[PDB]
Amino acid sequence: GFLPHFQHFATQAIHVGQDPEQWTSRAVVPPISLSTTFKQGAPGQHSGFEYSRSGNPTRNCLEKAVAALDGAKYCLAFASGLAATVTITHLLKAGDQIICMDDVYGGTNRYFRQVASEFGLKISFVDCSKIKLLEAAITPETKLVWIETPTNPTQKVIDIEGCAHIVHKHGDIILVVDNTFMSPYFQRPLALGADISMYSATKYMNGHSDVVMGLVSVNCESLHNRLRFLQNSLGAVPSPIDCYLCNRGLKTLHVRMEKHFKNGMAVAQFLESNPWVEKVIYPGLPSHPQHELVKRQCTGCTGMVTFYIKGTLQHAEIFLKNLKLFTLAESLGGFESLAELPAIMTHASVLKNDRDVLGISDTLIRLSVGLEDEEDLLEDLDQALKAAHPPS
Amino acid sequence: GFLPHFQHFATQAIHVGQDPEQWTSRAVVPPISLSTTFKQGAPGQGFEYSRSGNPTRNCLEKAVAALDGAKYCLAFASGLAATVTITHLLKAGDQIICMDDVYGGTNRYFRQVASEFGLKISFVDCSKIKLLEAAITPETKLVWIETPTNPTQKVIDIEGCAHIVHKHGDIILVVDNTFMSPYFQRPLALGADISMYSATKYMNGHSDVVMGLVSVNCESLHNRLRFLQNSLGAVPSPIDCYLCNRGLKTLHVRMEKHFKNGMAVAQFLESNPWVEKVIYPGLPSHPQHELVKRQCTGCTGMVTFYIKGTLQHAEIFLKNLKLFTLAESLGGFESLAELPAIMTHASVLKNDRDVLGISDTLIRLSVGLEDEEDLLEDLDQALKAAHPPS
Amino acid sequence: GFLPHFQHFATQAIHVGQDPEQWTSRAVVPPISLSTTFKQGNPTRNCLEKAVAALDGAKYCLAFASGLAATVTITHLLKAGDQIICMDDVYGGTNRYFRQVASEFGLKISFVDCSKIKLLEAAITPETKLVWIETPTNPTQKVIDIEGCAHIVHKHGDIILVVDNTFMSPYFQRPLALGADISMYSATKYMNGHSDVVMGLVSVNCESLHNRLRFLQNSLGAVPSPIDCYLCNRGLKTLHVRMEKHFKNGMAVAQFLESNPWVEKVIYPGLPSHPQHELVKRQCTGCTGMVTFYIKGTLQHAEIFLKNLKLFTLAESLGGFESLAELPAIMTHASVLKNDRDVLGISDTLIRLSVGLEDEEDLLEDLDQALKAAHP
Amino acid sequence: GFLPHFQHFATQAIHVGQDPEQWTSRAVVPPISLSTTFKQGAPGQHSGFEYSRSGNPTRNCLEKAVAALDGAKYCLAFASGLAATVTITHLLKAGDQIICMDDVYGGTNRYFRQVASEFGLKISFVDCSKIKLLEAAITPETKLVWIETPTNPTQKVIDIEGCAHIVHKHGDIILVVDNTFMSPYFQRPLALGADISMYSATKYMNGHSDVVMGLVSVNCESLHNRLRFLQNSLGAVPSPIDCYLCNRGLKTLHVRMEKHFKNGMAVAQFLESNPWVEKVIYPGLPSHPQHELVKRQCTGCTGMVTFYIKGTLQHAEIFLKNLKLFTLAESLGGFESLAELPSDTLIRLSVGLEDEEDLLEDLDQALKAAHPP
Ligand SMILES: *Cc1c(COP(=O)(O)O)cnc(C)c1O
Ligand SMILES: *Cc1c(COP(=O)(O)O)cnc(C)c1O
Ligand SMILES: *Cc1c(COP(=O)(O)O)cnc(C)c1O
Ligand SMILES: *C(=C)C[C@H](N)C(=O)O
Ligand SMILES: *C(=C)C[C@H](N)C(=O)O
Ligand SMILES: *C(=C)C[C@H](N)C(=O)O
Repeated sequence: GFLPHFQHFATQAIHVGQDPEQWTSRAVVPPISLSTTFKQGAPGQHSGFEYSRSGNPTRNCLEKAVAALDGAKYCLAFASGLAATVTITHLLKAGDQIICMDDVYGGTNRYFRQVASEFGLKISFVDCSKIKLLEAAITPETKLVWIETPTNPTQKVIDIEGCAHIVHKHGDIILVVDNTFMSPYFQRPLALGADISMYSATKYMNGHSDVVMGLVSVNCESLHNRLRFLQNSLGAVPSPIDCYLCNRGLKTLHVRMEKHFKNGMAVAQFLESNPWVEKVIYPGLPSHPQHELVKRQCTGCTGMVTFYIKGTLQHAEIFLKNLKLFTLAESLGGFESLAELPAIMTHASVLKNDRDVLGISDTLIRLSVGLEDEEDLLEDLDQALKAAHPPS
Repeated sequence: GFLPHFQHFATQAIHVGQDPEQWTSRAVVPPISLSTTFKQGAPGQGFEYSRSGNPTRNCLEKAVAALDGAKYCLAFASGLAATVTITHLLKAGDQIICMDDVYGGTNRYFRQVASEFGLKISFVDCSKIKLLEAAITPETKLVWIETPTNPTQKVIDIEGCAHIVHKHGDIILVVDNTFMSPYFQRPLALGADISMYSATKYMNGHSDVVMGLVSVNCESLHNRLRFLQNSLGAVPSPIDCYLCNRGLKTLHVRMEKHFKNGMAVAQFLESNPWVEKVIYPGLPSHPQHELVKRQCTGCTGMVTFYIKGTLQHAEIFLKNLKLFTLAESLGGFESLAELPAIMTHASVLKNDRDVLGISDTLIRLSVGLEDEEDLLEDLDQALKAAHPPS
Repeated sequence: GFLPHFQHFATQAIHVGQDPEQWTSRAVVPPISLSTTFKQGNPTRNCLEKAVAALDGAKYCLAFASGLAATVTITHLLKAGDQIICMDDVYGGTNRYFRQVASEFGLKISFVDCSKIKLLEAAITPETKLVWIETPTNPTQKVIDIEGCAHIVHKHGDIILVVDNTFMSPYFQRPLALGADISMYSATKYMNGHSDVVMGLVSVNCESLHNRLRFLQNSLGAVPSPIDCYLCNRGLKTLHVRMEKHFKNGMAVAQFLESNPWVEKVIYPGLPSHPQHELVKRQCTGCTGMVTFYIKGTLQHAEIFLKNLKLFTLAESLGGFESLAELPAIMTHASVLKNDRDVLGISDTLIRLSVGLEDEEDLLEDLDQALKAAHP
Repeated sequence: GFLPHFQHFATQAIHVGQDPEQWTSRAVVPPISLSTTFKQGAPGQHSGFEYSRSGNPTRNCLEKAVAALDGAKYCLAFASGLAATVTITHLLKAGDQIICMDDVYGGTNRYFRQVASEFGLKISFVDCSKIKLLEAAITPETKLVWIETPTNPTQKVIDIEGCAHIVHKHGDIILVVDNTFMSPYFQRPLALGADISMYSATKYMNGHSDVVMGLVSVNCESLHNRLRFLQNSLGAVPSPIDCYLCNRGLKTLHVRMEKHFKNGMAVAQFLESNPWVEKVIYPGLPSHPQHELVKRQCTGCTGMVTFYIKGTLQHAEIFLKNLKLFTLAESLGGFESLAELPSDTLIRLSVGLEDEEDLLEDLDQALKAAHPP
């Protein structure tokens, strides 16, 4: 009942940007070019690479590949997801307004609220999961709308096409979708009318818990030109070696994400039928309030499962303490299963009062279900919940 | 008669941040930790997320700080990213004074980008201390200088400039020390608040890492910078951190050889009849040569000159080089030549270039670590091929 | 109908040798330790060896600079005068090493078709100390009864049975579980699976055999880079999901080729047409991406077929994410003597495919149009 | 009065193998090519890379550079110095003899004695500091003579050309020189008549204590072809990443080695003036018994300094225990200063690139702890 899978995604993940004819060696895998600079035939040269920060072989290959995966004309790679966000925010100018989804990655909240806001930029956090609130929030000064769907960590789901229609109805406003949770395998914001599909590649895109990186895919020519200028001019660029590592991780994205889905659904179903679990938030469950919308705008679901443990903070901590396969740690989207308590870990950067309004309570637990054997994951959760045994 | 060499520099380059006691393995060289995340004993709890901090970067930062005589250092994805991050110390309404001759990208960022977010930018010849004094306003919060400047190699008295900037109030003085390295110049010892590097150049020195570095002593300033390193996320790969830290361990021996080769080149060019003017701080003809000896322990591989004739002669010279490579960047083991007006400084407005003296006959060399006579031979034959009007 | 999948494989691939407690940082991925000197082998290699050992069901594993270096090191377990029996169809480089190098150092090399157990039983001599098999064989994909061969080789004497498990991976076949003494890989293929690491791996249970190998790992110094160990160990964490996709795509490719009237014969362990198909299901949990076929016609048709592929790439090697095609007689097995090739069936029209992880429909389309170009 | 320094050595270190025209990108530094395989135009054609183990861009650039630094036609890179040695030994066949120097690297000794000897190869250890001993050990079965100079820890110096003439006069005999501890900046065995100049790159060649690698430089065409066949066939090959790192390390070999020499001489001289040092062995001191051979055979000396402390083993131990800058370890030839106690009073130093005065102070300080006033 989900959107059919995107045609040629695996083939393109494996081949786009990776053409052996690019290289004098005819290497089937692109070389890692670390060189900072490149020999020119003559000064002032509308041709070839000039300086690594501006462009380089290995990054350019990754970017072509990711663009294809997004269904985009262009992609730009960055030192981090947060650096991608900063770079996108520099598309604006003093006097402009930014609307940000109310529930986002704690670092996104922090950057807008505490940093961007000091540079002539007005920041409004709006629950864009209610389309009419986004509509009522847009002002003549609105230039950027920043959404996550599903949101990190409460996994509210936003109608991308509906928001796109609203945002584009009047004025000249950029709609960004931070697609970190879904990956382009399961969701294509550009197809749904977003102007930018952004990633923390640190999570699923790379998927190997060993690269910090951001990615920004785009179709519109002037917007690309503006972004490319800032990639070079702000210089928040990724190592070519990280570009290689990410591009390598991309070649298994399809097979990893299918297994994140299988395992994530299994975990989500298990927790929902568990008497020590108050509530489960998983887009793949009929219980999710936007489950049908998910099926309309996605081809599947990820390994991110949010739930509320019964009881108190104590029970949440005893549960986490008793995990023997899941690891207590920040981040998500890697091969290993992770568990965290956002209110005190990843979203400690979000003001407590906002946490409270958003439902990021002492008992909200976020899981990043990895690629381990399903039976081992379920047994780990089962024993850890029994160790906590909150009132049922 | 330069400043004596900084004590323990080589010892510290090799040892600071590299204690084997840090690792279960007792490795003499720090491992490259690529892990994005780290296990916690309880929620909130050591390392927690690579961007915020990680073993390999933290090791490099300690080493660089030692080399600057600094308490603290922060590493960034590029020299430009360092510059952007420092600029985020400010807020709408603040003014930035920038040295009039800087790396084209610095000019581009300030002029075209930072100016759009409520920051006022003034480009001022800070090599003339009275122009700076006149330029300071109550809104001035950042003074950004290079010395020597890229590419015309104007030299600024850092201590004099610091004294001026700090006389009235809360103004940050940055010295972009990319060209000299902390081996030859220590801006923090001379009263700068920040010593910044494009580590892409000499710090790494192996033409294979893009990175920036920022050293600081002030607690408050460090904390503000640290916040922005995490919050803006323009952070370097841990593997690039390892490569740069490895490059640092030959910085002393590379820099001495850059100085030797650079001086030989500068002297060759100045007595060559096809050369109009040479700009090298190590030569007595440099207008600030005496200042340079007072604030530096030596000179670098960067040599700027003006060829006689026109752009056509500059182009013939460049095209005839056989050892020197026509390329952007600087500070590596290999010798590079370029024409800033058309290449690295095409991002500087033409009227600004003309005002600064970045003409179509200005050539910049980055003299590398090849054999001196081979480098002088290459230049000699290329100038002969150009043979401009003498 | 296959052997049930090995329990905990995915969990072990991701976690064994990866305990964060090993590091002062509590890193969830092991650091790359390059240091050659230590204040008074290496962590990254040890983590990899532990993981691979677990995946094989083995007590130990030793990593090498390449599959050939693994093979050379194993051969140094012997001494002048010992005899090696080698499967008659093997990787060209294995053939070359035994026939051209090892033979020159007082070792006797006999090539025998161990797919016929009776022939192995007959070839054994009191001087036989090493039996070296591949299953399925590279490139003709003959299948050897590993347990049957083990019972035979271990009936008398002291003979090491090596299974080069490169083609299958331990996800699909565990030679140590079936009685082999050594499960060996060119990790360069499926184990790493990303076409960017050259490495050998040797999994072993027996204590004195391990000590003997460990000594040779040390003494001959054919050891892998710690960074390559990290890359391989990283590759390992998707082995389960890669191999399952290789199986689905490889089976679709095989079935497509066998139903194609321009194809003379398909050799794929997962097809019922394969002579050892039932044996494969008894000793394996599934099949890989390796598909061998004979094109109808001559060398010319094979060459036109290969020229016309637009997704499969013409190249040596196998086991990677990308689909590859080759003509073994001219490429990877040019190192096998012509006469040996002809006896083995490695003819002018034997094509070997390493089916990768691309979309199934894209791969079948490529094969279809290319066969059509050769046989209009 | 050493051999004059080799012309264009720094230029060649930086540029040979590193031509930007090799790459479509025109990168000034060679890319690290990890690809195991390469697209072919047609089966079995006579061009390009086909398989990484057989040859690859990054390794090939390294071999080019090292060959030039040795003054050699060819170079072959291996996974380790030991893998180089094993590969070299596979040039022979059952029945041949190897003559090896007595004071060889333990790894070399161990391989020949414990492994090679079991595969039909006769190994004979001989004192090659006495040229007539070497002479009289040669037999019709002799195919390889393996020397190393200076020796460690005692720094005996072997006359390379002397050995070469003796060996070559007797026929089809391969003379190998392990040049690990000199580098070709200071010693060119092929220029002095050796057939093979061989390295553990792990020490000075790379010099950054982060690469295990072997290198083998050769001029003779058939010898090369034989070695190349075995590089592919035995497969003890280096990672392309390690090749990159070694090639990067080599770009500073000249400036590193001059500093090792400078600190090394200073340390050697300090120890030689010190009344609590019984004896110093350093080829750069007039006191070295082969000091004149060294100046005829070499352009300079390294950071390797061996000395005997006055007293007993206890004094040596107190010395080692009190070092605060020198690090106690079992390795060598990197940028940091190391000390080892491998007689009872014999200490081996690998003097690194730290500040000379810090290094002298550390030694002085430690000697005073062993022999208080
Ligand atoms: C990880 C995270 C980010 C931040 O990206 P970094 O790579 O950590 O800078 C942004 N959005 C989401 C949804 C995230 O999970
Ligand atoms: C190179 C350069 C910069 C910019 O550094 P990047 O690493 O290229 O971003 C800044 N200042 C000077 C003097 C430079 O030469
Ligand atoms: C690739 C191959 C080898 C040789 O391995 P290398 O890593 O290339 O030295 C050995 N056995 C089989 C089955 C192979 O396919
Ligand atoms: C980001 C992934 C979480 C982290 N703790 C931060 O604050 O940046
Ligand atoms: C920086 C090294 C110069 C460059 N071409 C740029 O524009 O950033
Ligand atoms: C090995 C994968 C094939 C190669 N051509 C060789 O002969 O080693």
